[PDB]
Amino acid sequence: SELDQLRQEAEQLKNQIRDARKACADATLSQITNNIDPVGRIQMRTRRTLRGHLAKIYAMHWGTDSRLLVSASQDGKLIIWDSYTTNKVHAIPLRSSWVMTCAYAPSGNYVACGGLDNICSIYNLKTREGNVRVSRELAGHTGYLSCCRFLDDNQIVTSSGDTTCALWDIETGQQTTTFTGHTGDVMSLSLAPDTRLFVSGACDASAKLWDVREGMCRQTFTGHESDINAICFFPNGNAFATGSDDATCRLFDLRADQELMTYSHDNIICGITSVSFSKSGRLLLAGYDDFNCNVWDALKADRAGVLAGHDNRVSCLGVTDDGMAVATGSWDSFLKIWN
Amino acid sequence: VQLVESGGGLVQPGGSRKLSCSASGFAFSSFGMHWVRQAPEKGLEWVAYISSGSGTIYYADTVKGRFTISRDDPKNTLFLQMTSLRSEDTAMYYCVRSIYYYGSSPFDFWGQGTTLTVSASADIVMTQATSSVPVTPGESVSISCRSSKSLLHSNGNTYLYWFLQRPGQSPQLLIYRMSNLASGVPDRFSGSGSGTAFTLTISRLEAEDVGVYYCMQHLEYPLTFGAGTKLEL
Amino acid sequence: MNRHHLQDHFLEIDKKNCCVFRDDFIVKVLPPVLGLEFIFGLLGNGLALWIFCFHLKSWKSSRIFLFNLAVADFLLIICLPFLMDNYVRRWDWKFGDIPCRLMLFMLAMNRQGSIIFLTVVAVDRYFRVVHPHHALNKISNRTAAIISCLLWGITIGLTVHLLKKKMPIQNGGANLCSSFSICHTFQWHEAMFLLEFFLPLGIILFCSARIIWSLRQRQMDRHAKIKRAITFIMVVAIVFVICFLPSVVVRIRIFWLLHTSGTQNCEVYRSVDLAFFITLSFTYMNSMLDPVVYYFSSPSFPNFFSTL
Amino acid sequence: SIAQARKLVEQLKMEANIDRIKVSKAAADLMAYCEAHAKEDPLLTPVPASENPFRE
Amino acid sequence: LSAEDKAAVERSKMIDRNLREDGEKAAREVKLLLLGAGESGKNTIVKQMTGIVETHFTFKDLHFKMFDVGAQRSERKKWIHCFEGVTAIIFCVALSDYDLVNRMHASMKLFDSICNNKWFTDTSIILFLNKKDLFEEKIKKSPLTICYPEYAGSNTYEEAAAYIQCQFEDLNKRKDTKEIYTHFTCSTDTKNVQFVFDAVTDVIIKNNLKDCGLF
Ligand SMILES: CCCCCn1c(=O)[nH]c(=O)c2[nH]c(Cl)nc21
Repeated sequence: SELDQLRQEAEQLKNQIRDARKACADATLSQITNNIDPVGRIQMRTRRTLRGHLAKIYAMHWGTDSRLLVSASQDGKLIIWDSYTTNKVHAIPLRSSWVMTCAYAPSGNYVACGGLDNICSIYNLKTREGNVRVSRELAGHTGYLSCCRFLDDNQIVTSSGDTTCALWDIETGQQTTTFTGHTGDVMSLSLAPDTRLFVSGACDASAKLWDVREGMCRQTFTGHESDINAICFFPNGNAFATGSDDATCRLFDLRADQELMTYSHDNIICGITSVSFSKSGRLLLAGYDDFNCNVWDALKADRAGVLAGHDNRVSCLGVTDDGMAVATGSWDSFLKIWN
Repeated sequence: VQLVESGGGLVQPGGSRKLSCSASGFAFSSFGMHWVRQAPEKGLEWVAYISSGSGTIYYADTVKGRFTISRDDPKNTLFLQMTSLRSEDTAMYYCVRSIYYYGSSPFDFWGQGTTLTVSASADIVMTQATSSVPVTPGESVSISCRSSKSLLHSNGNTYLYWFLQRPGQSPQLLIYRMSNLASGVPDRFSGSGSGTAFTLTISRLEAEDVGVYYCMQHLEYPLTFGAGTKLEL
Repeated sequence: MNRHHLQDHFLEIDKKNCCVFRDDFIVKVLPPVLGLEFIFGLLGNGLALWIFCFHLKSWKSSRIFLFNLAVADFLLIICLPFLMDNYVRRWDWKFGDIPCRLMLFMLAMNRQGSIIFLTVVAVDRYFRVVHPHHALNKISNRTAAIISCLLWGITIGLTVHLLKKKMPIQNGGANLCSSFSICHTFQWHEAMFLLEFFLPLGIILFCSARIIWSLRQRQMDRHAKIKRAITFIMVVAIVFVICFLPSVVVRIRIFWLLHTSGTQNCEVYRSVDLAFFITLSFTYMNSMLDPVVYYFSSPSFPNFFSTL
Repeated sequence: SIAQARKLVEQLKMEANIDRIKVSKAAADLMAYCEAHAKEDPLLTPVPASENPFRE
Repeated sequence: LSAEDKAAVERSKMIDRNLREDGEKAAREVKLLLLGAGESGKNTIVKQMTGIVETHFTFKDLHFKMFDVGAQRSERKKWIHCFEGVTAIIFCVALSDYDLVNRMHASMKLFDSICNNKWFTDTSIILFLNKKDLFEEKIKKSPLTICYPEYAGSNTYEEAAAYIQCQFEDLNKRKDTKEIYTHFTCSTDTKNVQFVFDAVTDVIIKNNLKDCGLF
């Protein structure tokens, strides 16, 4: 049919989506969560501070054991940090120094890297020779790599700077499934606890849920008014929080198909760089461009606490699987552990 | 990964020789070395240890000062120099690589070793309960040992390693830290302990398991070793 | 009295012809100037030290040397009121031998260290400007600290000899407290005093001229901060000269008067010592003006001052 | 070509088939788990330094 | 206390020493950013010396690192901040673009966006006006006023090139902090690298003076 007819059909479907969304708006999260007691002031201290890096830190990820973490910086080095003792387990000399993302395999055997260069590098931590080396170079992407997350020891899903998100196979090193739903740049990813679905944030203020196996969009959320820099899954896997440059964080529910609550405040005019959840999901820790990190109560949507142990932008924010401690990287080249 | 060693022979007492080993297939500089000696009838015994950075060099009490250990990272070769060796030194020496980090598997690889012949306290003692136990294929056998001091460090890691010396070849690491199996080791092996009493379980015994089983403690130097338990098929 | 009052002017401290005078103009001039200098240097060094504890991350070799200079100036101004007390009593040291020894040693060490540190700062600026690439070899903070410690050690060593001498000699109810005594011999202390101005002055002039040439040949017209830096670099040398030169000139006059009117006869040479002590007061004037010339020069220091 | 939009129509049809639940019960299903695991969270309730694995 | 963790600490200290050596090496090297529409001009600039393309060349005992971002074809707002530490930025625009389809206006827009960027507040820009020889003939054939209706002057290479230079320079709102080193280059032999080296040395002098506090 003609383009105008297709646009009319799209508008009618959009109106139907609006009607469906409003029909399910029984109540807001605030009035229902008013029945629970406020979390109260949350005080955290910097038990451990890491000064190994010499350049700006941009991404980090916690391991399954809740002991080892991997950090990435533009100096071109990946450092596996022993949180308890601060020892440097490994130091990977990156081929490309322009790295803005990293990931840790669930089993700890492999790590991921990516950034301005479109190639994705996977390193073997448990090689016989004892020296970490590159296993594969996934260069199928055309745009700059934005985020990477390990689904298993053989499958990895990464989001690039182009409009396409790809699922990769370590055994063959080819794009098994490619996602092209997003129209703008894709910033961050987040794997569900069941490792079956994942949400991707994009610069077009659109959050879309993808099926790892089926490989098509399942839901779309458009509650933000700017680019979505960060996204993370709820511990129970039925919700996720979105961080955006418009100085507001929104929690989306997969069943309700709409935002439940908005985290924003008048003094906070800066953007959000990273977002993470605690083990229980009660506390939402989100990074901010100002020299501090704010802890938000996911239910009551209030500033439980503020971490002002940084003097530069808080690029990344990682939380241990068991919730023992929270790691907050920043551009000051120092990584700190909070609990 | 190979470790070729040379420098054996027969020498009269009071002489001096320099054992040498060539390391290939792995980053020698990144791996710390150890030296272990086999008496003709006795068990393994540690000699010396040089770290990756050539620092923190340690020697056993019976060889302190008398022997020195040096390494050449650029040449990827290890030299052990022996001076004024005595009759008690007659043994077969093995070179052992080691790497120290969380989750590491030190003493995983052992060299073939060289034969050396000479013409005519304050350490943890490995009290092995038994010296020899008969076994049959398809059976299960438990090997236990005693330690003077509990190896359970405050960090929760007990420093207990197990080694198997099949006849005609060097020892092979099986379990390290009594809860982790070395690479290439069948999963049927299992170990457990309470920090002072230890037991090694070998389910579904296979003919390839014949040999002498040796213990190791790494809590405090010197790395004293047990008598060794031999299994006969 | 035989030979009038000259019989008392002659003292023979350790060598002959020592001629510290009595009953002259020093009381009317020195104390107020010393007081104003002490107050100003005190407040300036206090504020400088207080802000120095706020920028540890940006604390580097140049700031290391600047902090060393601040410490030297603070010590000298803290020693100033002892000299004020001495001068109000007009050469009658109330305190004992050890306090006088410490005061003289600290004065010498602090002034020489301040001169050395400002010379090293000028050399660092010259290296940064004329040789931008070579300057990167000295950014090591540990190396800067070692260099500062070595400079302090040298300064102490050249001045420690003042301690090994029973200084407080007595004259007519007044216990003399001065290291400068117009001795009849070329005592090494005055030669060191002379070279401490001769060599650092030349080094500062050379560094300033080289910086002037390099900056004016390639960037002067571009942006005003270059003009500000040029003007303040010139001002540093101008202040150093106009403040330290008079002392050197008067001491050169004293040495030139080795034949007569400085030895074998007196009571006509009073004005020379009188002016020499005003020149020392001017040296202290420069010492307390140092932090205004150096620390307030940087555009960030006004921001820090406004914030505090 | 209209097949591309037909795929989207089919996916919307699949979407409409979900058997949804009231949000109030959905929200309440989140409660009653924190209270039961209130003592199990090291962060919600302070952990003594003796039992904490991060003490210096 | 530690028994075997001391070996891990020693390994960590060795790793830290290696990291310090690498950081010193990186600090010694000077980083340059390449920007400009059109692959031909940037290729000519590179020869006169898949994502990010890195070119390494040493001039007068100084190691220069140049980064290529044209091939990325992505929104600059999401990755331009990565180049905060670049000592200088090289902008390449062909003077002949004024007659092709509007390209000069796009280059001016890109230059305005880069020069007014918050991240590049204290980074100098080196402007290279490429294809001077082609501009010589284009002026003789096409007038400069096609893309600049406000332009009014003699149709000569000197006047037109000067007018282009002023037009590009006035876009710099931060005239107090930024310094634009405009230059003319078509096929210059050992002249372009001299200019870029001089600009980088001036930027290094400015940074050193700022560090010392004089600026
Ligand atoms: C440098 C040698 C130790 C201090 C010598 N000195 C000085 O340099 N200026 C003085 O005004 C002064 N007064 C007294 Cl008494 N000693 C003084």
